[PDB]
Formats: sequence, C-alpha cells, structure tokens
Amino acid sequence: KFPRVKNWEVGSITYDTLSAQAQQDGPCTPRRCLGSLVFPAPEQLLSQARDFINQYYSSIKRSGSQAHEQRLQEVEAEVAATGTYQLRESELVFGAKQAWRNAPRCVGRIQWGKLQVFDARDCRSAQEMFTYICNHIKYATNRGNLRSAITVFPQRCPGRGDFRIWNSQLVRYAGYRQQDGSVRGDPANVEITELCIQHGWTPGNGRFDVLPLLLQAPDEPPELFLLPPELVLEVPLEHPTLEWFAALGLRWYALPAVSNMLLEIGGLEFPAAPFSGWYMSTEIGTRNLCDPHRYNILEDVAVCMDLDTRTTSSLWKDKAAVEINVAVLHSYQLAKVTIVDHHAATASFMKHLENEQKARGGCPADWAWIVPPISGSLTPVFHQEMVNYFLSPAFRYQPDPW
Amino acid sequence: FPRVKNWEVGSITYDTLSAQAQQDGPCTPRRCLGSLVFPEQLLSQARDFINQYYSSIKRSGSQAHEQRLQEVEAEVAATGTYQLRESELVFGAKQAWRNAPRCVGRIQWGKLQVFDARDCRSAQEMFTYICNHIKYATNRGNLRSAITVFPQRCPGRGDFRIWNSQLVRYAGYRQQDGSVRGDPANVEITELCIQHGWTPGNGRFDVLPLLLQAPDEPPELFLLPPELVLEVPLEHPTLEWFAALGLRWYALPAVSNMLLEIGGLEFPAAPFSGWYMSTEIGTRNLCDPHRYNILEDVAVCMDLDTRTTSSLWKDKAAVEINVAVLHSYQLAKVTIVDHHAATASFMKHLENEQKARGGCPADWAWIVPPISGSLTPVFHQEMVNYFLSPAFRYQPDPW
Ligand code: HEM
Ligand code: HEM
Ligand SMILES: Cc1cc(N)nc(COc2cc(CCN(C)C)cc(F)c2F)c1
Ligand SMILES: Cc1cc(N)nc(COc2cc(CCN(C)C)cc(F)c2F)c1
Ligand SMILES: C[C@H](O)[C@H](O)[C@H]1CNc2nc(N)[nH]c(=O)c2N1
Ligand SMILES: C[C@H](O)[C@H](O)[C@H]1CNc2nc(N)[nH]c(=O)c2N1
Ligand SMILES: [Ca+2]
Ligand SMILES: [Ca+2]
Ligand SMILES: [Cl-]
Ligand SMILES: [Cl-]
Ligand SMILES: [Gd]
Ligand SMILES: [Gd]
Ligand SMILES: [Zn+2]
Repeated sequence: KFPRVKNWEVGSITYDTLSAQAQQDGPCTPRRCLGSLVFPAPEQLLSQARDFINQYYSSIKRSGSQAHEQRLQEVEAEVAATGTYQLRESELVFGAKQAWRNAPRCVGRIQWGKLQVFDARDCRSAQEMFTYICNHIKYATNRGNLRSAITVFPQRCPGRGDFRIWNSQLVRYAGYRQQDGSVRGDPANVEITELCIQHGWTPGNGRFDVLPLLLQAPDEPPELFLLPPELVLEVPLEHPTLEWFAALGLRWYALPAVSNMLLEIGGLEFPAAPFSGWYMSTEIGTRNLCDPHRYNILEDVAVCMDLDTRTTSSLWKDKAAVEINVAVLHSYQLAKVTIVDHHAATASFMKHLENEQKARGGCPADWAWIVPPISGSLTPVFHQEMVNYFLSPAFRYQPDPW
Repeated sequence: FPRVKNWEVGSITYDTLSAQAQQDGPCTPRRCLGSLVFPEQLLSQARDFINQYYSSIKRSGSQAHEQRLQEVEAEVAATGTYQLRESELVFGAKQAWRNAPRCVGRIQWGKLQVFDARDCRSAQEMFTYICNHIKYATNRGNLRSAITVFPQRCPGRGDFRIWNSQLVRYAGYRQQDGSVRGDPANVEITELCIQHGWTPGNGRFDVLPLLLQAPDEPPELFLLPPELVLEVPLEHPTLEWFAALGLRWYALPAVSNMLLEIGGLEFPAAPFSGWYMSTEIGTRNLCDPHRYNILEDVAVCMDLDTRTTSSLWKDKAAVEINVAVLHSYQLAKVTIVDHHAATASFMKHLENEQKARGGCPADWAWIVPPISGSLTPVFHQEMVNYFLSPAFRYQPDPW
C-alpha cells in the first residue's frame, strides 16, 4: 500500500500515490525522523531528461505522440554529442511552474499555474543581469498589484563559472554589526551587509537601509549594483487603532523575491533564477518583526500597549503579536500592495491539496512549514496529515558562493 | 550522529542516543511521515531493560546484576512470562514517560507516583484503585503526577482495559440534526455507556461513567462520585459576559487507554495523569472545529468583525479564551501551566538530557504549542524523533 493520509477536521482519508515516484532521498530513516531540520555522468542525466520530457508531454495531453518520440530522440542525440542539452522555450516555462508546484514548504502553490517566466538564458554579463532583474522587479511589483514571476539566467555548463546572485533576496535591509555585539538593522543580513561594504558600498545607519545587489557573472568577482529607490516599493506600518504605532518607525518592502536557490529541470541546473510572489502577512508580522533573532520588537510593542510583561501567564506576547499582524495587514491594504493573511492562505492551500490529489494523486507538503507560526490549530492545515518527499523539477538550496 | 541546531541561539549539539533506537518508525529516505498521528525472544527485551536498570543505579555487572539475569531466565522457563520487581516497575514507568517524544512536560519525569495495582482482580477493585488515583492526583487542586499499573498481559487470558480514553470525559450526544451536544470526540463511548445501561444527561458538560473491563468478562459501568471529579467554571478577568457562556473543564488530565511496555512486558491498563498546559484546554478542546468549536461564539460576543479573515478575529478570540482558562484555574487554585512556561521548561529538559543521555527523542509537531508557535523557544529548536523503550504506546480499541 501507499501512505494513508487523514484529515482530522472532516474525517476524510486519502492515499498519497504520488510519493512512490520520489527519486532523490531525504534525511529520514526508519530509525529516526529528521523532518524538523532546516537544511538536510551521462546516463543519470539521460534518465532525468527522459522523465522531464515525459512530464511535459503528459501535461499537454500528448504522451506517446510523434512529437514526443522525436523530442526524446532529439534530447538523446544532443547529450550523446555535447554531454548536455538545451530546453525548448515551452519546456522551460513548464519546468519553472513544476518546480514551484513541487516545493513542499510553499503554502502559496494554489497559484502555481499563474507564473510569469522571463527567459534570460542569453545573458552574458553582470550589467545585462542587472537589467533583467530590474525588469523583473518592475514587472512583479506592478505598483503594488503584485504578479508572480521568475527570471532564468543561463544554465550551469562545464568549462565556465555560474551566474550567481549573492543576495538571498532582491530586497533585503542592511544589518550593521554594532560594536557592543548588537545589530542595528536586520540581523539575518549581517554577512551579506559586510560583503557589500567590502565591495565598495558606502553604508548608511538606518534600521531599514536597502542593500545593493552583488551580481556574479561567470569567472568574475561579484559586481555591486544599487537598486533605484523608485523600484523598491515599501510599506510604512501603522495600526488601524493604535495611533502611536506609527511612531515606531516600522517599514517592510512589497516584494518577496528569493534569489539564492538553484532551479533544476530535466537534470539541468540553473544557479541563478530569482523568483517572486507576494507576502503572507505572518512572514512579516510574526517572523520578520518578532523572531528574537530578527527585529525583536515584541516586548516594546507590549509595553507600549501597557501589558503586564512581568508574567508569561498574561499572554502579553500573544496579544502584542496579534496586533503587530493586524498593523501589517492593515498597512499593506492601505497602500494597495497585495498581501494575504494566514487564514486565506492556508484555506487556499487546502484547495490546492484537493486539486493535486485529483490531478496527481498526492502533494509533497512539509507540515512544519505549511502551518503558520501563529494560530496554528486555528487554520485547517493543522489538522491535515501531510507526506513530505522530493519531486523534480525542484528548487533546491545551494552553498553560499563565497 | 544527527547534527541538531538551535536557530535563535546558534548552538549545535549531536544526538548520539538516537543510535539506541530499539524499534522502527514510519519514515523512510523516500518520504517523511512524521506528521501522521498513528504510525521466548521476550528474553532479549527483558535482558536489555535489566542492563538499563542496573546501569542507571550504578551497579552494572555486579553481583545483584547477574543474580537478576538468571532469575528472569528461569522465571520465563518455568512460567512463560516473568515478574517485575517493584523498583524496576517504578523505574520503567518513569523511563517510559522520559522517552515519550510527544510530551512537552518531561521536565518532571523523575517525580512520578507509581501505584502498584498488579494484585487486582474484578472490575470493582479496578474502580477502587482508580478512585484512589484520582483522589491522590487531584489533591484539592494542587496536582501531583501519578500512574497506576494493573496486571500485565499474559497468554491464554483476557486483559484489563479501561474503555474510556480518559478517566474524565464529557458526554457527546448525537442529535436529530446530525450535530453533537457536548464533546463530539466522545460520541462513540457515550453510546457505549448508554448501551451498557447509563442514564444519559443532556448538558454540554455531563461527565461520563467509567467502562472498566476485567479479563474475559464484559465491561461494567461505574459512576464517579461528583465530589471526586474536580471542575473549573470558566470566567474571564475583564469580559464579564464570558462567565454566562457556561463553559467549564476538569482539573485532572488522566490518560487511560495507552499500553505501557517494560522489558518486553505489556500493561494494557496503566492510567497516568499530570496537570494541564493551558493551550490544551483553551485552544484544542474548546476551539478545534471538530470539538466544542466555540471560537465564533466568543468572537460575536467581543463584537469583532467575523465576515473578513484579515481582521484576525479568530486570533483575538483564541487568546482571550486562553486568558480565561489561565485566570479560571488560578482563581480556583488548580494547577495549570501556560505554554510559554512549559516550552521554556522543555528547553531546560533538552539541555539536561543532552548531558545525561546525549540526546532526547522529541516530536517537533507536538512539542510546538498550537498557538503562538514561533513565539516560544522550541519553535527554533531542531529535534530528533525516535522510539526508545520502555515506552507508552497506542493500542487497538478493546472491541
Ligand atoms: C504568490 C504567492 C506566494 C505566497 C503567498 C508564498 C508563500 C510562501 C511561504 C509563507 C513560504 C515559507 C517561507 C518561509 O517561512 O521560509 C514559501 C516557501 C517557498 N516558496 Fe512560496 N509563496 C508564493 C509564491 C511563490 C513562487 C512564485 C515560488 C517559485 C516560483 C515559490 C516558491 C517557494 C519555495 C521554493 C519555497 C521553499 C523555500 C523555503 O524553505 O523557505 N513561492 N512560500
Ligand atoms: C505533569 C505535567 C504534564 C504536562 C504539562 C504534559 C503535557 C503534555 C502535552 C501538552 C502533550 C500533548 C498532548 C496532545 O495534544 O496530543 C503530552 C503528551 C504525552 N504525555 Fe505528557 N504532560 C504531563 C505529564 C505526563 C505524565 C505524568 C505522563 C506519563 C507518566 C505523560 C506522558 C505523555 C504521553 C505518553 C504523551 C503522548 C500522548 C499523545 O500522543 O497525545 N505526560 N503531554
Ligand atoms: C516567493 C516567495 C513568496 C513569499 N510570500 N514568501 C517567500 C519566502 O521564501 C523564503 C523565505 C526565506 C526566509 C526565511 N524565513 C524563516 C523568514 C528563506 C527562503 F529560502 C525562502 F524561499 C517566497
Ligand atoms: C498526562 C497528560 C498530561 C497533559 N497535560 N496532557 C496529556 C494529553 O494526553 C493525550 C491527549 C490526547 C488528545 C490529543 N488532542 C486531541 C488533544 C490523546 C492522547 F493519547 C493523550 F495521551 C496527558
Ligand atoms: C527547527 C524548525 O524546523 C524550524 O524553525 C522551522 C519550522 N517551521 C518553519 N516554517 C516556516 N514556514 N518557516 C520556517 O522558517 C520554519 N522553521
Ligand atoms: C496532522 C497532525 O499530525 C496532527 O494534527 C497533530 C499535529 N500536532 C499536534 N500537537 C498536539 N499537541 N496535539 C495534537 O493532537 C496534534 N496533532
Ligand atoms: Ca540546439
Ligand atoms: Ca430529520
Ligand atoms: Cl522575508
Ligand atoms: Cl485533553
Ligand atoms: Gd486609539
Ligand atoms: Gd453588546
Ligand atoms: Zn520523517
């Protein structure tokens, strides 16, 4: 049999048949589960390529056609001659969508079919790379009506270095390692900040300074490019009823654009391929502003709210964190920037799981990452058993280039 | 040896104890299933537990050690099973708690009152042992941990089984509109009680009778005297209408349907109890959609905007229900603990166990509280889950 999966809210029971097609192995064994850990050749390339091609031809309802036979024979010939092959434009668009669709830790996959794919495979310098990224930022921001996008730079090939974007996201705020061990800014960005300074950037002293980009073109040190300020839409934060909240000086940016993951399609690897969507408010409200090792504002909000912070049993932390989340959502809706709260987000993911059960017979989901960081059991994904496994195409983590 | 990181702090440790995992869990390299709720060779298991026991008391390979080994050998040669000494039984009971991966309260594991009930026959004796337990553990609101071990399983004989999933359960009555009045979780046991001859109440908080089962007999209904079942009426420190909703819960969480395993012995009835973490009552029992599901009622009462999700009315209402649970238990002087204090104590347990055994089996999904996840330190702690023995285990229903 296949793993039987159960929804404890409704009683319903599914079987995940898709999980049998899992190739690459994860970190668990029958002796011990490591699900909570954040970070866990001509003939193998051929079998990956064959699998991907079969996938494309299934998607377009054409499996076994003449064009399917021929494209498989085409790919086989190019690998035999060059050791690699090239994706057709239509295969790249399909592959980027499949990689998103396959990402077990993404709760926003109800959208996986509405992804704009920018083909940058003919890029040949850091300067051209920057222009592709600004065009992406502009397209995806769209003055606050966010559109999902991905730009795909050239694939890894033997005898030439990779394109890399050094920044983990296109928009990040500086983190200045202060002298008393502290940090002014986003602590998560202290390393990439010190790297920007070392590469010529004149730093500021704010807590919300936008970092420039370090772009690495093949076989060359990274180059610094400053984003034009009019390109980075930002939301100042205010509370619908806590007027002093505005005085806190809080901002976040509109566009979540992950730039450091590797995209893998049919055996081919794209080291630089930034992708963006829109934010779920709990990423900003709970994790980015309340994580103790981030901006860590939970106590200061609670004190201002005049909460009794001397005993945990008053639940001051939970009260302040709710209200920080209200402010984020209210602020994005005020400035007409797309945003979704963790109730709608998780309820649309329940809709995605059910589409996927029908479409494919399963859905890779990492329960610990799909359940939001506040109000977990209040969302319906909490009560949904999930099966976690690796399908390809895929987005994968990769080493820092320095 | 799995590297385990804490992300708020940056500390690394190594779990060397996972190597001692005796049994197998549900996960494989192809797929992780940790989110799933329910995933004469007796000599080998008995020998291992003994080596454990004597190592724990610093008397390994000594005289008493080898004496007990040949003792159990001959006991199973003569009988087919063997008897635990009272001290080993105490030790196994504590170890099985200490090894429970889904329990956040294990900071307490050394302090547990073990009541030996292996000399029990008939359900009326069962019932007497059980009321002594409730009396000892409740202790007028100052709660104390306790377990009562009933006769082990042996060949050719029935088992002792407590049919109720807990010693204290509220009725769930199916209604002609389909819905349930009372606790929907308990609909199945509530008809079993009515079938074996219980007079149904009709409130949302009617305490069920006990369906106790002595070997090779049908179960017998027993009613708990109301003065023994201590209950907390729920009120809110500042929202004066909350009291009128009539919500209540009980004081003693007493699980009565898990099987206890020690040195290859199996105890199908060994009820244990502790005290409650507030979120168990406030969030899961009163607010799960398939339990009392009171969240919208409370939101309406708070005049929140319940027609749009982004007002976070579900979150604001949930917090205030937890606030009322905490305030009501403390006011009535019943032991309770909030999820912040509980998760910080589990962090201390992790450090202590890192030093005592080199690791600690922990099931992240059940350690992290169901509200305010990332607001507690366990959210940022990587965790390894595996099955040591002695253990507590789920087991099929008695029917
Ligand atoms: C359009 C709305 C989207 C929403 C609301 C959304 C939401 C999220 C959230 C909340 C996470 C977990 C983030 C974390 O805590 O680390 C996540 C992870 C992820 N998302 Fe999505 N996302 C969206 C679009 C996209 C797109 C367009 C892609 C790729 C084409 C994508 C790919 C991924 C991947 C690969 C991860 C896993 C990385 C990790 O471990 O954090 N998402 N997403
Ligand atoms: C004394 C304070 C205690 C606290 C605060 C506490 C807390 C908890 C909580 C919150 C859970 C998760 C329950 C759930 O929602 O599924 C749990 C599970 C568990 N606890 Fe504890 N507990 C305590 C005492 C005990 C004792 C005395 C024992 C046995 C001697 C024990 C053994 C277990 C076991 C076996 C589980 C697993 C049950 C399951 O899978 O749900 N606990 N505990
Ligand atoms: C496209 C997109 C949309 C969206 N709404 N959210 C995301 C979040 O994606 C990531 C976020 C982090 C930050 C780590 N987190 C603990 C704060 C690390 C990653 F590797 C990610 F892929 C991506
Ligand atoms: C001794 C003790 C103390 C304590 N504070 N909490 C517990 C909770 O124990 C269990 C709870 C559930 C219900 C799981 N969820 C529906 C709430 C199922 C089980 F099998 C359990 F053992 C036990
Ligand atoms: C240790 C733990 O696995 C880790 O903190 C995970 C848990 N779940 C998460 N879930 C999301 N969405 N994002 C995260 O960063 C994490 N962190
Ligand atoms: C599907 C998921 O495994 C299931 O809902 C689990 C998750 N975490 C939990 N955590 C606790 N404390 N209690 C539970 O019942 C559960 N249920
Ligand atoms: Ca070609
Ligand atoms: Ca009818
Ligand atoms: Cl982010
Ligand atoms: Cl309970
Ligand atoms: Gd105000
Ligand atoms: Gd009113
Ligand atoms: Zn696992």
